[PDB]
Amino acid sequence: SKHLSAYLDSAVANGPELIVEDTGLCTSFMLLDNIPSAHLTKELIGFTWF
Amino acid sequence: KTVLSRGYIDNAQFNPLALRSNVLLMLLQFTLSNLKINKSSTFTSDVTTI
Amino acid sequence: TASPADTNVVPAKDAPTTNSPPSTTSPNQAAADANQQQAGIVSSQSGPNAVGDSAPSTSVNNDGDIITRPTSDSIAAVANATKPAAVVSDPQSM
RNA sequence: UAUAUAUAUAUAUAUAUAUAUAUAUAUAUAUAUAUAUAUAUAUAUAUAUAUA
RNA sequence: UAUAUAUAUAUAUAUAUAUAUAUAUAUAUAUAUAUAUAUAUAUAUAUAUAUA
Repeated sequence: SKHLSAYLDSAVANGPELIVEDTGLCTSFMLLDNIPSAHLTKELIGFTWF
Repeated sequence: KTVLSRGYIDNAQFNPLALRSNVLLMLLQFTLSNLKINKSSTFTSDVTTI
Repeated sequence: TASPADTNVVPAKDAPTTNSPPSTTSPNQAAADANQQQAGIVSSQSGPNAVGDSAPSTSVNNDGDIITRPTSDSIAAVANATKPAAVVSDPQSM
């Protein structure tokens, strides 16, 4: 676009942006907690390895 | 408020009479927003339990 | 040599009505004249071809009416002309 | 006819200046919206004074 | 109870100031394109001078 010098009421055609790619997750709906929890006791922590 | 709403509608109202068109355009934007290619990423081998 | 400006020529945006002057009298004839003059043609060389022609103009509505502002504003204007008060104060209200 | 010099015109290149258009940034002005402050007007409440 | 005046608070309207957002105009800077002018170089044409 350093030059777009079309004569009179015209324009210089450009190619549409076709190649667009994504590497995340193919989704558009999200899961969320609308209301926070009450912060209960855990009663179990996690895995142990040795 | 995509169309037929700018100028008169309140900031907190929607016009029921224009609902279909507004929904229609909203879905269209939703459709266009996802037009992209599902690229492949790298991979790792899992060794975690099951 | 291979100048893109001479190869990628396409109509610009808002091409069909861009030159239309803002008026209410005879928008289509006026727009047609503006196009003719804009294109570099002079009336003395176009001859009889310049007299009856008409072209689309922004001052003309799609319905075929003379408009002076964007149609949304016209919709907004009529809408705003009718807005009864939501909460009123009268002595007998329970 | 040939050579050399000078002038003028035309073409091409480079530099400089000016104008116009487009893009980007900054500033100012005007309009519209929202927030905050001050002033003025109107209404309501409370206090005080005066009149009935 | 009512009226008037003064003070304070609250609401609404108008004006002014400041901040933020959006639009339009103008100015300045930078980049790109086009036009015009001037200078320099090269080529071609014409005129003039000198030599053969």
